[PDB]
Amino acid sequence: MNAPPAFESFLLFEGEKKITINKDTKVPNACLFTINKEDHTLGNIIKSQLLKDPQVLFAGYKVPHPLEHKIIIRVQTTPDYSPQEAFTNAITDLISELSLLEERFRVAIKDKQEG
Amino acid sequence: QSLETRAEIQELAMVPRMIVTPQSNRPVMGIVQDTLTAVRKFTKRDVFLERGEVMNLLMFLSTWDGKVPQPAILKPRPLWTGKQIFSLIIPGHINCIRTHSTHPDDEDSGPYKHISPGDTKVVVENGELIMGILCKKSLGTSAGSLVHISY
Amino acid sequence: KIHSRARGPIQILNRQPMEGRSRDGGLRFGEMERDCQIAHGAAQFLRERLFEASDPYQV
Amino acid sequence: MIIPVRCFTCGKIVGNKWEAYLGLLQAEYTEGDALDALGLKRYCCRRMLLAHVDLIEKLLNYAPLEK
Amino acid sequence: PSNKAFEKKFRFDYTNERALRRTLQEDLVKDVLSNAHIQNELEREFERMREDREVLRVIFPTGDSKVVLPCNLLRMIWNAQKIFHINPRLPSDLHPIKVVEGVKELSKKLVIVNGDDPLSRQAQENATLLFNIHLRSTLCSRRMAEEFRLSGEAFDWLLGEIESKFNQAIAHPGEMVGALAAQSLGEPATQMTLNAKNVTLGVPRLKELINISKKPKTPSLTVFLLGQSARDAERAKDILCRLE
Amino acid sequence: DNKKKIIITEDGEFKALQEWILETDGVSLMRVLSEKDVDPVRTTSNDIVE
Amino acid sequence: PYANQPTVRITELTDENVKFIIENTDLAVANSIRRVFIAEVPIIAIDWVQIDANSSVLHDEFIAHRLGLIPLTSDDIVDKLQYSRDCTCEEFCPECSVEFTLDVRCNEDQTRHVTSRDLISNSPRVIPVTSRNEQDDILIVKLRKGQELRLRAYAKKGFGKEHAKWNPTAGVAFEYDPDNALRHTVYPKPEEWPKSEYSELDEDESQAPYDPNGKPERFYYNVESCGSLRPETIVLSALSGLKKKLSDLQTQLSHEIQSD
Amino acid sequence: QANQKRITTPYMTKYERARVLGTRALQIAMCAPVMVELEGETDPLLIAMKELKARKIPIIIRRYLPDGSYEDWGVDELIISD
Amino acid sequence: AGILFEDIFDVKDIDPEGKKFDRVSRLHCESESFKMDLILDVNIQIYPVDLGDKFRLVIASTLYEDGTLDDGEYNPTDDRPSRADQFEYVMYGKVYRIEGDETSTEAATRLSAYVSYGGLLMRLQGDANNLHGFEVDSRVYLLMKKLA
Ligand SMILES: [Zn+2]
Ligand SMILES: [Zn+2]
Repeated sequence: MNAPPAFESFLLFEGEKKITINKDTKVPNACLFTINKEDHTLGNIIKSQLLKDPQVLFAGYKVPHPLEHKIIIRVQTTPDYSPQEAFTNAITDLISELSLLEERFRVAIKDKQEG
Repeated sequence: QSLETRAEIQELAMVPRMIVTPQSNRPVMGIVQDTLTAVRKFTKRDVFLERGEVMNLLMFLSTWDGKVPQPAILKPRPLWTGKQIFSLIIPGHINCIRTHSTHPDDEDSGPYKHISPGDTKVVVENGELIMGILCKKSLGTSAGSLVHISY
Repeated sequence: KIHSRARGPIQILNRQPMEGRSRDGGLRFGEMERDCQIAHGAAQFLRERLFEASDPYQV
Repeated sequence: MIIPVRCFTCGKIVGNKWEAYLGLLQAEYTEGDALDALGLKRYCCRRMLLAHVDLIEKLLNYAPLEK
Repeated sequence: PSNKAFEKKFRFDYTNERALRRTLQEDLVKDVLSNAHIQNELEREFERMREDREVLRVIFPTGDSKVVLPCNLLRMIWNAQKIFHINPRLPSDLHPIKVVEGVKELSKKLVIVNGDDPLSRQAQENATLLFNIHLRSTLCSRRMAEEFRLSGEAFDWLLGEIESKFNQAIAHPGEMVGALAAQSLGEPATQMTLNAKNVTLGVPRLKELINISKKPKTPSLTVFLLGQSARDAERAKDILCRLE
Repeated sequence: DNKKKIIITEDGEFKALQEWILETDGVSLMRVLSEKDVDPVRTTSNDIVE
Repeated sequence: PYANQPTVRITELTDENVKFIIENTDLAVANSIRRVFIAEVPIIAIDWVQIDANSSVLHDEFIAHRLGLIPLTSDDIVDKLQYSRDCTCEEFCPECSVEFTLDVRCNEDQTRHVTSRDLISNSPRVIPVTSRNEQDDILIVKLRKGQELRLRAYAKKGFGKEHAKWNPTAGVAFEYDPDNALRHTVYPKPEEWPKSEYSELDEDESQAPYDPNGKPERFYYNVESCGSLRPETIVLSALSGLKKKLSDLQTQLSHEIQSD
Repeated sequence: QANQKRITTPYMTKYERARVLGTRALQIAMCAPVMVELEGETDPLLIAMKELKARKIPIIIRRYLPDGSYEDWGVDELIISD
Repeated sequence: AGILFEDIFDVKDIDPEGKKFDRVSRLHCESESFKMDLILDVNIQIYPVDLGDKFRLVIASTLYEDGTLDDGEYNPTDDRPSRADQFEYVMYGKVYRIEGDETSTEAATRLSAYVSYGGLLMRLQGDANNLHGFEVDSRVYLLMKKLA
């Protein structure tokens, strides 16, 4: 009667943006990233990678509601830095880490398959 | 199905305006099963939060000015305490005094009456949980709790 | 158990909503509810529920 | 009424273990040793094979609707 | 409290110059010691508080000070201490005459009954009586000097808060206090239990009261003795036999 | 203390005297109240009819 | 302010499970990888059934839902196929689906066990796991003399978040800090608890001492595959999938920054 | 009743406020003239509430007394508490 | 400088009333330069303390070696000269009570300043000549360093 489609969690709706940036007015150099059709899989890795950046004063994620499949990520950086730049570098760093982890896994698989 | 009825309910029967009841001049709705047991184990003296966990909690605060508080421990590792976060949850600059369920009767007479070893004798000052373990007596439906004083 | 109603069928004897999901009936605004809304002082709501939303009529 | 395909908890295939499980029990094997030989270590999968009731075998005792 | 403690706790001592010099500043202490009209105002306040003291004894014959009132003065005073950063160790700049004059002016601003006629003024004096008593006993000149130690700005804000907090606690016209009372009395009836001496309690006892019954289930008396019979058991038994 | 005799000592303090009281199974106020050594001020009952 | 330099050390690799260890990485990266193994790894599974005849004691929905949970070999085919959402074809096609067929009838007196071996596919690469050339064949339904079961199924590409049938894992034993050094847990009686298989401690001890400057590292894994994807392919497909989401997310980000 | 000496309370009751916001919202809903400015509000409720806080509601409350008299108290003469 | 009190204490007892918590312990200490008793609660998990130890306590209103008030906010991106680098254990709290033996006429000779470091309570009682900078509702630090 009301069971929502399962693919509605990952597929973006027509006319809906994958990510929206809203400048926070409470404190300076802060932004809120409202990403649609995501879950804790991405919020945590981006959160953790953001904390490791010393120019990031605040980095957190939340799910407004589990039934929804969106996520909100708050990023506060130093005046000399920018939050959007941190969200970008955090992704670029994660991509390189996975690329390195991927290559090092093939080698381990190859070394194990041979002997 | 009318603006009059809509406005009437919006000013007389809403939940916020119905927190305190004239039946017993005390709140009827209070903290509940999980939020009451965890808040007890959250405001304890041996509860320390790291830089990562705090940012996760503060992110769920609507009444947050966006300024992280100076932790109660800056070295050797920056650690926030549960009471240091609850102080941000408590609004305004209210003042209250309660007693934990395990508050012994032979404590307010002898020494340590203002510095409790078991972290009893809840004391809120200027909207900050100076000390104490919160329970139903401080957040439940009892009279004079932090909620009744908040309303 | 999910049930909803908005301008549905009505009985024959009294022009009030039916009773039951099978008949698309409405929910009962019993006496205890009349007493509760009386305490709130909500007269318009008590009027809209018992007169305008149940069985309005002109004579 | 019939052995499921996957385990509700983990997702391990169990549909191919019922017949083998019965073939072992009749061989004087214990329910535990039999589940170990099939590769069921987690108590979640072992639950599916040890708590299942083969009711389809009783539904097949009734003649069908068409011959 | 006893008469001695009540005097030592509420009577402003304008004789000990050393104490006042610690509680009050230099300008205020010399005015209290030199001026005599002020010393009479403080003495009249203590007498007015002593009259109220007996009014409470006849109202509360039992030692039960727990009372229900609109505004909590102890908390508003505490809130004022933190809002203005009051130092309980430094002398206060609050003239005790401003405390008395402020309380008297405040009691007039709390109007449960509107009207200057003697009939309305008596009801207003009797309506805000219990509050005006708790007000004069908490906002006393002495307590505000050695216990709370509020300043001039903090006191003015305190009065404005009591007036606003009180005017908001007044019953609003149209409030259906009838059903509000039946629900407040019927709600606990669903939680209470259905079932020396056996006494009927709970719904059965609540029932028999609302529907006055000429044959209750457990009717009983509460006999109190007057003199020696109230202390000894031999004479009391004689009275028991004279009733049983 | 709700049934004791709460008096006011000469010093101004509340004193709860432990005095004997009788609890009956019936209700006869007009006769019980009119008895010697019985307090005609505090003696009451639960039968609101009487 | 940069990425880590993680390492890997495989302690066991088979056709069913793979046990590896990741070091010098954050707990979030290790957890998300665990979530991808279950919920963000594409795989082929039945998602469409058309019952032409079913005289068995099990209704259609019981069989359809049962067919979906049958694992299909999708090692190299899932990467070539496309999602029905992105495909420009009709309801079905060979590029976005794999057609199946089933035709069984119990003519003899003995009970006929309709198994996955009867599922005839048009693509020889995508076939039931048990049918891949020990393990027995999956049991779909039993038939009585005179009963018949004939249908025409179609498989599609999907992942776990849509349905559990698209989950290639049969258990992901994620563990870190076997010895409670970081004290993330608080054993009221550490002596009453057992030792982890990855623990390095004497039997006389219960848990390692506290490490204030310690960080979650050396995450252990055991990816037991259902059979469709090899235990190693799940990891590679997982990291590539998790790397694709971040890549697409980075593109949408740049699309929003330049627009602002 | 002498309007110069009105014995009723000077504050607006929660019920008087409710009906005022309601009745005023209906008028605005019927495309009635607005008394105060509006930034982007389109709901008659938010419009009526701002009019009360601004104290620019053209309505008179006829407080009936038990004896039969009545007192006409304007929304501008009453003191809003909540 | 911004220092409200400084002395060397010696732990005389730890949790006399019994161990109430796990990651926290109550220390009963006494000084020698001023003879000021001290009851403090620290996190023995990250800063273990054994009976008989000796540490230097410095109650300060700010961490910057130069006189400058703090903003009460957590800003780890601050390279200013802080006196915390010279110490091991540092806490942040506020004064919520200042007791004494003052009478109706005589001033206070002995005081007892109470501080709360986000739940961790401290009681420093001694001579009033050493506790003049303490005022209620004032932010202070600890600057505790263990020495041999
Ligand atoms: Zn399982
Ligand atoms: Zn296609």
